[PDB]
Amino acid sequence: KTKMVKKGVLKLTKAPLKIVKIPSGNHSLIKNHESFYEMGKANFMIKEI
Amino acid sequence: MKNFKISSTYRAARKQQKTANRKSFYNDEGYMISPSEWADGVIKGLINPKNSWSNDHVKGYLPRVSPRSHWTKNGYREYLGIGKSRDIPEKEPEVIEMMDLELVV
Amino acid sequence: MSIITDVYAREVLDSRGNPTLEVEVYTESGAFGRGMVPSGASTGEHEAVELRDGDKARYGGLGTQKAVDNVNNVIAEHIIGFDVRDQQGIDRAMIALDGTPNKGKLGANAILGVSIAVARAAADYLEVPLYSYLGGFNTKVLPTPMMNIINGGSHSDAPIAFQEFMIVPAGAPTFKEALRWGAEIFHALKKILKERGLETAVGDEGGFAPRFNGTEDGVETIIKAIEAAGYVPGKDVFIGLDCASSEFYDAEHKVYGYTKFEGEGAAVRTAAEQIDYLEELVNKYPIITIEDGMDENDWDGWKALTERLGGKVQLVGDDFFVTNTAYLEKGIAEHAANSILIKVNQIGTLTETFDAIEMAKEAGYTAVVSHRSGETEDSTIADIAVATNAGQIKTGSLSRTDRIAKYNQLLRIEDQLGEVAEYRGLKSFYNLKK
Amino acid sequence: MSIITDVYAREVLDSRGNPTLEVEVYTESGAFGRGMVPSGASTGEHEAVELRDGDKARYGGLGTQKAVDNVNNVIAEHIIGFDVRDQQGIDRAMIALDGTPNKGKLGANAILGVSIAVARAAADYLEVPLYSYLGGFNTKVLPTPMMNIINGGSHSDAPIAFQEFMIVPAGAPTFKEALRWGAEIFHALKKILKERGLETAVGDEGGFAPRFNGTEDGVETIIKAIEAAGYVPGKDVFIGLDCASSEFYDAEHKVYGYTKFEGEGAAVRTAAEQIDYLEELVNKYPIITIEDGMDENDWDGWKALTERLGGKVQLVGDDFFVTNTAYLEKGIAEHAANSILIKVNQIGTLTETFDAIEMAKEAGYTAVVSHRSGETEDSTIADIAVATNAGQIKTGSLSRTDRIAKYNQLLRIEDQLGEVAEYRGLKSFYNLKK
Amino acid sequence: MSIITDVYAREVLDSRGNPTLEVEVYTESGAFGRGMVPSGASTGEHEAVELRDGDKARYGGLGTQKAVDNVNNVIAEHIIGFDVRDQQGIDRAMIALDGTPNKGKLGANAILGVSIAVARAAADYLEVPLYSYLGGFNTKVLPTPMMNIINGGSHSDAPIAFQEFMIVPAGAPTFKEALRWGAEIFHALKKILKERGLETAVGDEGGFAPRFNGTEDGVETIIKAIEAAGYVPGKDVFIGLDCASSEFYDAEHKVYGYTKFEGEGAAVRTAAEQIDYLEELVNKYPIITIEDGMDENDWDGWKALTERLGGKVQLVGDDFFVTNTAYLEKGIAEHAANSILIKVNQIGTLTETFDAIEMAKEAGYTAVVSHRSGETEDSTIADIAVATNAGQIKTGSLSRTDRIAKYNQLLRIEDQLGEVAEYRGLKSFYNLKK
Amino acid sequence: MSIITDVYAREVLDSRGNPTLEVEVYTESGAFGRGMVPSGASTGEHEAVELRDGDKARYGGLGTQKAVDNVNNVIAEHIIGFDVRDQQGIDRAMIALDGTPNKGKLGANAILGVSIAVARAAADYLEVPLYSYLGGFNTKVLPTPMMNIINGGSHSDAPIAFQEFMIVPAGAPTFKEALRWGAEIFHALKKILKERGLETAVGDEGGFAPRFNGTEDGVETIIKAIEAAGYVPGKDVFIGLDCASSEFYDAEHKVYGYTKFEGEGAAVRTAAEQIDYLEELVNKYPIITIEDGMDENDWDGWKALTERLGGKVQLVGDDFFVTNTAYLEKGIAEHAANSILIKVNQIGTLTETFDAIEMAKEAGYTAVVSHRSGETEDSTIADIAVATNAGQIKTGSLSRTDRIAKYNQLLRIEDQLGEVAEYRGLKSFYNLKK
Amino acid sequence: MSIITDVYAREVLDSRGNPTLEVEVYTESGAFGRGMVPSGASTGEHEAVELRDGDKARYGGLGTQKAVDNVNNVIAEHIIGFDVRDQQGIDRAMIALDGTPNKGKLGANAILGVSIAVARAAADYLEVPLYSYLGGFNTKVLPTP
Repeated sequence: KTKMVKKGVLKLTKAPLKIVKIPSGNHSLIKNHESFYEMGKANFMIKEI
Repeated sequence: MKNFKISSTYRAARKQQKTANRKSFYNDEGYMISPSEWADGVIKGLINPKNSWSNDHVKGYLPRVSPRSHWTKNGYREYLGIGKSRDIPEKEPEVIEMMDLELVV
Repeated sequence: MSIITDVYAREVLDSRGNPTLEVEVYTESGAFGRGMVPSGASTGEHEAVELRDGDKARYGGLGTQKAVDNVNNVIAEHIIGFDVRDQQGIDRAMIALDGTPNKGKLGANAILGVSIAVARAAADYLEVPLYSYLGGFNTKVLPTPMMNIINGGSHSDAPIAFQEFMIVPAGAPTFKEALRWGAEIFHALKKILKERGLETAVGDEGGFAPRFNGTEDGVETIIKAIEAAGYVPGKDVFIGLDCASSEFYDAEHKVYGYTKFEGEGAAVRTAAEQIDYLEELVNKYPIITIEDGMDENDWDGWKALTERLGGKVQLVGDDFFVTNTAYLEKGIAEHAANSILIKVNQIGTLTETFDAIEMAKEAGYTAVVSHRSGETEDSTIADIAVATNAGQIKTGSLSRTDRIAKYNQLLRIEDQLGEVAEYRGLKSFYNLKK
Repeated sequence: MSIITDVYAREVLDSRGNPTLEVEVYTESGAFGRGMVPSGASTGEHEAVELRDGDKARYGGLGTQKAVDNVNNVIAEHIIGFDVRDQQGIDRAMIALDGTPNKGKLGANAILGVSIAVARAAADYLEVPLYSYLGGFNTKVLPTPMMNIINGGSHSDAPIAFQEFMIVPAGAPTFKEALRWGAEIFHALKKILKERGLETAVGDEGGFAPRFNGTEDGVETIIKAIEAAGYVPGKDVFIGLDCASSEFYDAEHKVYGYTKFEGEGAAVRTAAEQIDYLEELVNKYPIITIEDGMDENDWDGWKALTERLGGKVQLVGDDFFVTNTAYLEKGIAEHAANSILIKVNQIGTLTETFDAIEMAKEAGYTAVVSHRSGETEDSTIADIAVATNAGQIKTGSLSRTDRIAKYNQLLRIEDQLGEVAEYRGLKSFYNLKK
Repeated sequence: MSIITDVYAREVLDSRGNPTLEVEVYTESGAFGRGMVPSGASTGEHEAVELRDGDKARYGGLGTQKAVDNVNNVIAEHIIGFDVRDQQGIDRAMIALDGTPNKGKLGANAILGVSIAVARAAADYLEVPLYSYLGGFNTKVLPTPMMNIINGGSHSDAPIAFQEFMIVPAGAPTFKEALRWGAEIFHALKKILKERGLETAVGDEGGFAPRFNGTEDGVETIIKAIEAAGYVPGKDVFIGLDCASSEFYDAEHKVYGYTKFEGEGAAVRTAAEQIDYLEELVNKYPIITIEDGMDENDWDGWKALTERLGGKVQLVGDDFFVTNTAYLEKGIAEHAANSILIKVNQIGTLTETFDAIEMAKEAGYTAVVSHRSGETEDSTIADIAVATNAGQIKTGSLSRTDRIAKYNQLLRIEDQLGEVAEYRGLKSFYNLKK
Repeated sequence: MSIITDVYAREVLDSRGNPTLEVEVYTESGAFGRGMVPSGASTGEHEAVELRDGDKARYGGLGTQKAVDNVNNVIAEHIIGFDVRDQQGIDRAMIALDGTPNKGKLGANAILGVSIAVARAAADYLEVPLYSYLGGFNTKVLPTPMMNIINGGSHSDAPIAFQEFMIVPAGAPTFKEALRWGAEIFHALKKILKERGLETAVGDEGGFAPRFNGTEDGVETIIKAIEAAGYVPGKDVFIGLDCASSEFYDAEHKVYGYTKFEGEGAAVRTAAEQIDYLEELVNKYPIITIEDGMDENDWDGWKALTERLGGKVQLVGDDFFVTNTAYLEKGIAEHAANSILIKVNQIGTLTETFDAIEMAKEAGYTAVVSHRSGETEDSTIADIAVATNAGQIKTGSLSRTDRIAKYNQLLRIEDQLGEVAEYRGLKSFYNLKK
Repeated sequence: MSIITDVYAREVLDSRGNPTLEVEVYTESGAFGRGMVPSGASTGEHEAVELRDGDKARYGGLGTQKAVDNVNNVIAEHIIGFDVRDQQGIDRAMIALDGTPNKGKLGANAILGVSIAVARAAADYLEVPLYSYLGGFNTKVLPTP
């Protein structure tokens, strides 16, 4: 009944907007004003300790 | 669902793409079943007749839904959700200090 | 605009006081259709069966709440969203949804009611007459009626084996004149029976059931009524019979036992004795139609009857075929009968009804649209008869509104057609020579 | 848009084989209305007369081509251009165009057909049900039916002087239940008459006319059928009578001679003895209605009968008032009867019918909307009974579509009304105490 | 397009400067309806109670912001989505939403305002007059007005116990002539009062409240003014009384004490003495209506008064019945009064108002549609009076547009009805004899 | 769709029981407008005159059938076919068809009724509010009401020469609060007069006319009523006078005779003594408005009054200007008054009313839209006041719907405008310094 | 059918060859209005200021891309859904959305363009002349030039 149509739908949870301070300045985590985070997304940095 | 209604373009698309002539039926576990077994389950009570069928698929990425209107106190028309959308700017955001962060080009 | 938005059934009463159902179809633009189902038979080996409640507390087990629920909860979900003019698609969808050959799960009455309501709603939406919608632009022939005037068999206490006797006003110029002649013969027979001291009250189809001496006496008094009305038997008005010999047929002895209805001393006739008895009746009286003159399972007797009398007398298979395409195909292959009695609820769908009519017409057979014992105010069979240009109808006597409704609808159709309308009379018996 | 564009009459057949007429009304926007006329009486001192051809060579002098021509060539040219919602204006214009107290110039059948067709076309234009258009927004009361079940007098050969007997299912919760009770009692009575060997064929109203021993035999068989169906007489189902005492009333001797129907041994009663007989019948059986208990011209007898029995039994004037405002007002002045039988074709228009209903309601009388002997597939009297909230209907038995059509229309009206639908039963008899 | 999409309420002022509320309803297609609520009472054991703010700082506790908030926030969400022509369904839904027999939760004023607004929006949507929508096609009777001319009791400082005196121009040929007669008698009485040196300023209802000597002097001056205008008392114009006997009834002593309003040597009359006084007044003067001639709880006195004066004088129960269905049932059963004063805000719903009107009509009682002390520019009660064909209205004097609005609405209705319009006059008192 | 199709006038009663006329305008798309005319004067040297029948046997010679015939048989033929939005063209055509400068041939009432009906039908056709149609998009200022609270002069038997006294709640934040304050002050004054033993029954404009000891006593009672309500005189609520000084002005001796109304002991003041009397009344009390302080023909006294008191108080010319453009222009030329009382029926059309309002605005004068003595349920002057942003209205007291209807329409306009609605209050007196 | 569904601004040229902006308003039924803004002064003490790009690489710093973006991205989503005949409400909503006494945030030119376009589309929807819509029925005086 819950048929996957075409390539499916995008998973977007809701969570509070957060600004970050980086060398480039002020960065918004999401580009929308409806407070929609791409669920499951993360970033990483890997070093050679 | 009161703020919006079905768009006329999507209704016309569904009407003369005949998507309602090609319904798919499901049992209580949401599995595709033939119309005969769907009728047999609905008659027996093992299937809810309301939420157990689909109206095929309409092609072309048409907007399914358009804003609904109502009458203001002076007899003018107005979108239902335009004026009660929000009242406060939700305060926010929080500026987290993360100067120590190696960015990637 | 033409999209079906509401399909709703409710339980109503038929002409006998027994429950039936009616279906209302509403489309998006407001076009409305209402189909009322005649009462048929809930049990049948090779006929479509109607779904009855079986609850002895309500209506003696004859309630139709189950079929109404099947329409409202099962058929309505499938059919809402269809185009109202997609009669064949809706009918095939209902047939597939039922899934059984005899339509016993949904109920043939439910499917037929939805079919008729959809057809009427489509005709309303297109703003065309129902016969125009069903049969196209070339719908002009007004059917020749078989007016049931005398009842016997299982419908009477009289010693008459034959179930029905009918008058066929095939000599009239128009359908209006034919209806007038039938009404006048009906009233003349009423006066003759009152003078004779016999019972005058009417039965299920509006016909009389007096205490005659036999079949011959009934035919002679019908001829006397015709002559009293001022019409020539055999030229203006003819006689038809519905023997229903399956009621008084001994299957194990293979003999048509007339003693069931005509007392102990009645003659017991075998197959060939029935054949030449019917031939003697045809030679004695102006008989143009004989219906169910053989048992529904006497195929060899039916073939012998068609060989003997099929060239000059119309032989109708009511119970022989039961509006079944397979049985009609078999009868065409074996040259059994030359006419089929078409009952809409015996097959349960307008598409299949028109398929049977077309198959009968292609073989040189005549299709006779027929009424049921329990009818309604719905007069769709008149529109079916005009739409198919069948040229013959059998919708009862000139007494009850369950029968007069179809005659009034045919009068309206004739008035609408105007100068285009044709009443062919004897030329509508194209299954007969000359 | 609502301006009347076409008015067309044609001749159709009623529920007896006799001709009547139907009228179709078309407005500019395509709104359509059809009104069929029940057959009445062309002879009457102060009742509206219908126009018959009188040509003995056509339908035995009962053709209605004169009234059809009156609509097509006189009324149509006068009504076309009116707004379809001007029912009072159209009816007044037709009454003035006739210019005759009993509507003999144009025929009351023609005028009634145009009135019904215009009202139905106006309801079709406004997309409202007919009862909503006729009676307003506050139309909720489903009538209590008096289902005729046994015949006598001139409708039977049995020695029963009373014209007919009715069952009143005034203890039912809904109209659906009352209809089911009436149908089950009808079938139980049919089974009882089959066991006793009495006749089963129905009459004009759909009711049986068996060869009972007398009035008490018929009433006792009715009670037996009620109890066999599973209902309590006097609490669930009551009994009404239509004596039609004008048939067996000797005007010169001022006596009610039952010998006209009950044989040479019948009792010849005066007015006081007739009132005593009716009172003892009321005390013996659960009788809630007596119709035409006295003669149409015996005003002293009617006054005495109302003084004696008017507190506990309903006394209906059928031939007493003949749907006449003058006669009804005269009866209200002298306390004669407490109910009037409202026949829509006995007065001529819908405006005058509603005026009679409202006058009876204002006087504390009950208005009982009634059928005719020759009915049609038209079911407007059901909408009249619901629209006026009359609470009582007399639309025949449970055996013919001329009667079952009104019951099916009442079922449909109850279904659309839904939760606001009211079946009062015994509280519909507001002309009685407790 | 007929679906209710917007329900707004706001606080406005009545004819006395006290707050009330008005409601506006918009449907999907733009049909608009506005209902204005008359000022009633928030107290009463068995009457519908209005909702007030109770904030003594705002309007002395008489604000209606709570009811306006109830309409905007509670009723509007429940009612939006209904069909505007589903007046009975909307009214039943709002009654269920209140959940209280006297409508104390949402407020009777709020419920009545939404009822009137819905009815007017439905009439606007159907493009029909309001009386046609409310009462159907048979709405022709223009009510006979009992208009206040002279006041007393608690509305005046004169020694007159009776609250109101009215003129009833029941001999007028049309309603237009009746209105002219009433206005001319009003002006002639104004001239007579100016000549006598009495006061001319009008009260709440628009009538004079001069300092007379007693009841007899007031009625004598009214008759003198009627003759001065040029009309015969007792043939053209009649007198009517609103005693309001509850205000000067001592419950402890079971006596009618005229000393409360008529001075110190005023007569003190029991129930029988009160009946004798009223009968003497009726014999002396052309009094045709008496309203609240007994206490609201003096059922034995009411029954005796209806026994004595009920055949010739209309006896209206205002505080007696409080337009309550149960009290009207008890009064009809106990033969108390023969007329009921119908106030639409003492019930709170048009459906129940019409139910009470037809229930009173079925018993031979007359429903007199009445105004309140604090009225508005809304004139729906005139359309109610025409729609039910009640034939009696009591809408005030000829000196303020809270009454002239209803009089002008009746003039407009009579103009719209044309030749159909009827002014029964003296015939509208069908609760009397001859 | 906007073409005028029907213009129809009828005769209806006004607020005083005297006849007047109302016009209905229908366009071909169904747009509807209704204009109801207040009662003005049928005489006057330089004022538009209304048409009365003059037949003393009908309404005392005050009928309006002649002007109804003028609308139906003369005006309607010229106007039908015009565009409904061409208000200026229709009004100019009516003025030209009339011919006379005082609108005497057709009647000013007929012309005004057609003008208002056309304007309302054009507002209905465009689906815009009437004030938006009349004044455009920039229509937001709610007028500062001047409620007449005490009467005098020819309206009272008290020894007060001033015709009336007003409360002006110019300190309110909103119009809703201003109306609430006016209602509370009215009720407090009612309580004060009840405790003092003075009269309470209201007059023509809904205000009290008690038997005060003099003008100072009346102003003191009003100020104590303001203080009892809980408001500060001179900051929240102000006083106003309408002296109607032409009534007690003796043109023979060029003196203002207060002995006409205040008794023989009153002082007779010349023009300068009347000046000092008005000036001392202004210094003693918080009076912001004086209307008709001098005679209609005392131009030198009017100039002196504007020179001395015209800087701080508002001087309104009611009979001085009689809404005449010529007199208003002359008064602007020589600085006579600083305000004009606009009466729409005093000039004849809406075009000329708006012309006079704009001319008054251009010279710094204040235009006050005023009610007539005989008002109707029509509330067009509220829309006129809002449309022109006049900032002041004079529509009587808080006690009769002839007056409350205008306040209710102003409440509706304020609620429809919502946030954009403005209440200037003291800022509306833009003709005064600071 | 009178509800504003599209508000779109574009950059055009004025008399002097300097940039300005124009605004088009479309309602549901197809009523159209186009308002073009006169060139004013971007600097002022107690006068409404217009919005200029300030980029000397384009039009000498007189480009009106910032006001066009303000109309297309800010005002358009605020105004769509209003009745086109609600001129006062739309103007008050725009003034509140700017939040600056000199209207320097959105730009006075942008606000004026939307105001004129809304008035013209409302006149087109009501099928009346613009002066009739703005000033009511009593508009007759031709100005002295």
